[PDB]
Amino acid sequence: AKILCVLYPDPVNGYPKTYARDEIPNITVYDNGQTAPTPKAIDFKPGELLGSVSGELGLRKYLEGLGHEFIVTSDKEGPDSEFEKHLPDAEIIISQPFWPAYLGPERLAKAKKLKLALTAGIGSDHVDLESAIKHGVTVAEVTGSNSISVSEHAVMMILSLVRNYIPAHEWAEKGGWNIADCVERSYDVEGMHVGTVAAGRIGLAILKRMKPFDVHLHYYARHRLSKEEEEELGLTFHENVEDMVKVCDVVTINAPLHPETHHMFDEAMIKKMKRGAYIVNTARAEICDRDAIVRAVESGHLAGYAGDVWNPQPAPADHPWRTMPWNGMTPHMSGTSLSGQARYTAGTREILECWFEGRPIREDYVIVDGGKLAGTGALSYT
Amino acid sequence: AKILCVLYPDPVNGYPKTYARDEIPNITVYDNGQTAPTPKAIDFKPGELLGSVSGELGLRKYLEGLGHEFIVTSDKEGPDSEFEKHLPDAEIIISQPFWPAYLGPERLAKAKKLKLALTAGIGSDHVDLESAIKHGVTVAEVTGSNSISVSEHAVMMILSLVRNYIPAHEWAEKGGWNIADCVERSYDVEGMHVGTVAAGRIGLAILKRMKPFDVHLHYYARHRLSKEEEEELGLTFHENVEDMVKVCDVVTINAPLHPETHHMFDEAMIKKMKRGAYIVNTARAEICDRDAIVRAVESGHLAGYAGDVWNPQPAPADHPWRTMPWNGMTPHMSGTSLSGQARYTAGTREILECWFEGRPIREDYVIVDGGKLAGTGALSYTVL
Ligand SMILES: NC(=O)c1ccc[n+]([C@@H]2O[C@H](COP(=O)([O-])OP(=O)(O)OC[C@H]3O[C@@H](n4cnc5c(N)ncnc54)[C@H](OP(=O)(O)O)[C@@H]3O)[C@@H](O)[C@H]2O)c1
Ligand SMILES: NC(=O)c1ccc[n+]([C@@H]2O[C@H](COP(=O)([O-])OP(=O)(O)OC[C@H]3O[C@@H](n4cnc5c(N)ncnc54)[C@H](OP(=O)(O)O)[C@@H]3O)[C@@H](O)[C@H]2O)c1
Repeated sequence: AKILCVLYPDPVNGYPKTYARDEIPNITVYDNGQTAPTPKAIDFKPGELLGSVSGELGLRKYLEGLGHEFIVTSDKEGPDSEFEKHLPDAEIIISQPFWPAYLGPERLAKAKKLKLALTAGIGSDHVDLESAIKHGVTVAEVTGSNSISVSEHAVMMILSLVRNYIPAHEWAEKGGWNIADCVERSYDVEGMHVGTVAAGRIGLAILKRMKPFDVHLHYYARHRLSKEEEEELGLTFHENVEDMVKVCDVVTINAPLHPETHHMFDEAMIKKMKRGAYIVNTARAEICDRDAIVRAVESGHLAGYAGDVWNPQPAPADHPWRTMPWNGMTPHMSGTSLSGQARYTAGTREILECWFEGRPIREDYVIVDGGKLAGTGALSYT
Repeated sequence: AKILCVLYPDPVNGYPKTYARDEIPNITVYDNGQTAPTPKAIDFKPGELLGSVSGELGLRKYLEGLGHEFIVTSDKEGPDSEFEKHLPDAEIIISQPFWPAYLGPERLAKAKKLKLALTAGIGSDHVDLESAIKHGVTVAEVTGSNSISVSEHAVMMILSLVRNYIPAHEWAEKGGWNIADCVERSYDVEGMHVGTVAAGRIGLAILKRMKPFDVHLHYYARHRLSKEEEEELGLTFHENVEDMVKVCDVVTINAPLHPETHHMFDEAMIKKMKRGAYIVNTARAEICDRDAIVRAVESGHLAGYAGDVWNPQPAPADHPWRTMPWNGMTPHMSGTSLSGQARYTAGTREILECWFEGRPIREDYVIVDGGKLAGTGALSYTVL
């Protein structure tokens, strides 16, 4: 059928001629024991840029290797768009969260022939998980691929906030020194209290990583961890997120976006956070109330917020977070480092393979199949 | 005795009335057993700006109860310096490496009653230690004080380079998205080889901190860590740094500045390093040929460099490290975060007590005493 794939604009220097490196580490196995994607053939050197229009997830050889139709495009907005154009007769839709072709109920209505909305990466929140059920449609996402990538992003975005990196940097770039104005905001993270919403692949990664920084490790999930996990890391479990946000000076959000978590960090929850506390949100923007976050920083109740997730995506030029005080922001770039691109593209292939050769699709990669939250969907999403 | 303490400009918008936090952790022990400072008292709230002029490290009430004179300036360049002015009769001098009072042989010649050249923080390399040995002077830093501050500042820098943070936070501020532009240089550190040049308090810190990133861990040093530490961290020692930099995707430099480390990283050394390697230097700038860094950087042989330390500090505005491609530089700062100031301005104090009281100064604190390298200094530093 028509496979349709929404990928991001190429670099403004055009698709990369050469890269900064000759290769990247080979990664085969994850922490919880899960294996890295296992496609039979890949048609790209890992470490290459697969996630833009030109990269095309190195898929064009395999898909027009059964002479299927394979369209690629960054144009994805409103009903005149290239995406909206090819949408109705498409059977497999592929997009990445970094550049998400959203699939609400009406965009689901128009897609007459859609059988598999396939998230290249993690978090299928851009997809109306209910509607999907109504139309029998199947939804799968490359679970694990880029969780370690994100974890590195978060930790980094923590130290950048607590130590006030970006600003001090902003000085030295423009000729200055200004030490004194640098370290008025600069605290060690050491012996602070730090809190992960969720302790899934990311939240557990982040914890394992902050532990050697001699901080006191707290966390909310809906089920506890093992004892030997909780002891080896030396955690402090919290039933309420309320509970946790009172004691923690740093909170990392690391939970999926579904209606439980919608606006969890609204002005409501911001109350109980300690003055000068910090939020790293690498999970999904809509877990925070945008206009709440802003104020609590402007107000000064929050020392800082940083994150790579926004809403919508792209976020509008005028999105307050961008310019907001002490923002440690980036575009949505953690899941799609070259290192992680390697894995979610593989998986993207793997998942197409089993679908095209009739064979099954890993439990782990499946969010929705056959009208119910199955596999990862059942444990993580609502 | 006259005391002569050199501090740095207060914030352009005045010494601050309030700070966005109301307390900081209570660090009392260190990861080697060593105790934190043990002063008798303080004249500051742990977590106020102390290394600023107006901070006076909470001393101006101690020294004058004891009835000694206390000078404080951020003017130390030229002959004009208020510093060189009070230098001669200065019985005790204190500076912080962030705004260091450089004590060349000229200055140590023209200092006539100095008995104690004291480093606020760590890093007594703004001082000729030979001049200090001959002039019979005693020298000390606050060993431990801010080792952990730095160890974090590095790691953040490692991640920041390897993932292309600033470039991409630039794109955030300038209302773009341009993902391909962010990630075309962005990598995960997971899997890479990382090496620290020294494996001191700091270098060791970094090793422990980096370990759970599943990187491979290399290090050079003149002596080795123990069998226990080399096991639990999966450390690879090298006997030539040349052999370390060859395999390492990332090098952090955590060595003192002294003759063996001066321009360790020349163009010769830098050459050996992998294509697209990264350096982090949260130690002392002059361990790398400033000029050769920039060559390597521009030529895409080194994918980046990051560090707070420079030479000189403070530094020219057209220092090419400020503008070179893909830098992750801060002004000298890692060690004078507020959390660490509260420790070096307590060591600062504790030692002044051990001088006027006439008790042994803590051997860990001591660089030069008795006309020779001793303490930290005997194990860490060296002289021609
Ligand atoms: N580039 C990026 O920024 C990027 C990349 C990848 C992923 N992400 C986001 O991060 C999310 C986390 O993925 P992951 O790597 O952690 O995989 P995961 O193993 O599926 O983690 C999800 C975790 O969320 C917990 N959870 C679900 N609903 C919750 C709720 N209402 N409150 C608290 N915890 C809840 C689940 O445990 P319980 O069921 O026991 O609560 C589970 O441990 C993804 O879904 C995605 O939205 C962002
Ligand atoms: N703001 C900042 O960025 C900041 C803050 C504080 C300190 N620093 C710098 O970091 C330095 C590290 O000292 P520290 O107090 O962190 O810990 P430390 O224990 O004082 O550091 C000394 C370590 O460096 C090693 N070392 C000494 N000379 C060496 C050489 N020539 N080649 C290789 N290794 C050598 C020593 O081991 P061996 O005996 O085996 O050589 C020892 O492991 C300070 O002296 C200072 O220069 C920077």
